[PDB]
Amino acid sequence: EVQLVESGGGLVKPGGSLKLSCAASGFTFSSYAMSWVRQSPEKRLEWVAEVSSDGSYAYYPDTLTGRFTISRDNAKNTLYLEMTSLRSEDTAMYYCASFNWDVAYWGQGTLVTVSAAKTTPPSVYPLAPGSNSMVTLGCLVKGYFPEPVTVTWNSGSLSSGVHTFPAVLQSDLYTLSSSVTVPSSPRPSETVTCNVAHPASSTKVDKKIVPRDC
Amino acid sequence: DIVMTQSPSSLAVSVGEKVTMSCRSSQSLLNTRTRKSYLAWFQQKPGQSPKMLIYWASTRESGVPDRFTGSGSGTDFTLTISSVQAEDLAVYYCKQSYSLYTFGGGTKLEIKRADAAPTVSIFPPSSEQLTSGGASVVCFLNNFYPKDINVKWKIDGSERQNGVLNSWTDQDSKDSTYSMSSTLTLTKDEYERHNSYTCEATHKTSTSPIVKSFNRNEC
Repeated sequence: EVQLVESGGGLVKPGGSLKLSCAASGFTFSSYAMSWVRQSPEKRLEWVAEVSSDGSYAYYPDTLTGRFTISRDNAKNTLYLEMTSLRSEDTAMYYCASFNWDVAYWGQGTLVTVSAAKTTPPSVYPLAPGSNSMVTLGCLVKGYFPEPVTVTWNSGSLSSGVHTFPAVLQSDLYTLSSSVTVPSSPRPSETVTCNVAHPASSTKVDKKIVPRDC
Repeated sequence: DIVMTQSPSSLAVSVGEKVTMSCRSSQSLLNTRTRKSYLAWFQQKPGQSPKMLIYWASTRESGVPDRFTGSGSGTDFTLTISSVQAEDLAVYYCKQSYSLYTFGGGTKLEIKRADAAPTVSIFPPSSEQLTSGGASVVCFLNNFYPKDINVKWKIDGSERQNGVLNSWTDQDSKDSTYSMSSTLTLTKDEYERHNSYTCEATHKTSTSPIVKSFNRNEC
């Protein structure tokens, strides 16, 4: 399968600079014109730049012309995107995209958060019973920045009965929850644990849900 | 640059309904000699990256269910779904490749289903969180429809509207239901000064509210 993995994204102070990169694989990358598309938090898709197969040509939307610079390396098979004077409105998910019908594919994207706030790892708290047919466990992932935070249950094994609610911004800090249901038979007999992850802080944490106290 | 426009912003249909979405371009995307319109249709499901469904106005990408078909030419295009399925939930963006590229604002396809009562759950603060001066009581109102709902907390028969935040998930791609968590955050202190913590959920599903509560570590 074809693969476009972008990286270099993350939190950046306004007026700052960032160089996004994209690793092409699964096809003859040098035989295709590659583009960079971005999605605002508001979910608006915006084409930012395209570079010809041979890299001898770049095209940008009047607007992005100047602060954004697309470049490629056919020997390395990677696509690059240089952003300058990074404003807050430049906060968005940046995708590596191929628009040719034969190789129409986009990467999973790299988030870019243009803010002055600081990176703070999340705090993972288990949401156990309290004081039935099915058991619904939780996991509070609070006080982190910036986005995102991926939550999986039991190494993802429990796909499904899982609900990971979107985060809420409170004082430059995001906090989200994640439920998960399993028959009453399983837990606590069988264990359930949520695997939280926070890339910006390289935080990898696991929290098993224990039957509280008593 | 060429501006693209898409409306309506939203659309709600029942599984099996035929839906059409319009997308307009600021200038003709038609190649006079071939009658080919450089207009494509992208679909983006929650959490996933956009994926090309149709290109050249009416050419379906390989492997794309045939209930998906696009038409139109020039500056007027339409994306038709003959039998909207639950998995079709997503935002469909239209893009022009006549001169550079331009995406449309996109139209959200929502699924209409039979009303469903939410399954509520109340969770007292973890000892860990208290061990830092934090009291977060979470409430899980899972898998319901429609989205509208009421959730209020009642600390000792008294209603609390301060220090509470709600979060709704995207509609489900299988059951098409919604889910929402309501959290009440008080300081480890402000939390101990009371004992009754209740979460009141009043969905259109029923007239009698769903009350799930607990008394301070009664256990």
